[PDB]
Amino acid sequence: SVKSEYAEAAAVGQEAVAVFNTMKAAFQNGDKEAVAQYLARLASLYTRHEELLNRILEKARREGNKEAVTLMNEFTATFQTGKSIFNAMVAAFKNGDDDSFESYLQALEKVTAKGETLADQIAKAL
Ligand SMILES: Cc1cc(CO)c2ccccc2n1
Repeated sequence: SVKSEYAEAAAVGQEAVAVFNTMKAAFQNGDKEAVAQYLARLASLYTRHEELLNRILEKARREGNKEAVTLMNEFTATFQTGKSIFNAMVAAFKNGDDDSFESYLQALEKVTAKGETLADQIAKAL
């Protein structure tokens, strides 16, 4: 169902969460070789999450589930904020700009934490 597909999507989100927090530790430790690898891993995860989310939204639309569509339209808009900040973080790492990397990192955390109440509301709406 769309609901199982959302639980599948949620798990990918939590995996990216887990990797993100291991990457932060590595960055703080200066282990750039680890950071580079975790940034690759997070890119692949977010790319997969984004695609699963699109499929869920399209299915909610085909189902006529107006409330779930409203919530998913907002949730995906927030996701794209995250993706933009993530991409800026990756560029800061490429550039050696640790000040920008720290900034982007904390912003990506706050953006993600905010969007959590909506993430749970979608689960209940589908
Ligand atoms: C993989 C992933 C998961 C979540 C939520 O857990 C996100 C939230 C905002 C932006 C990007 C995100 N990327």
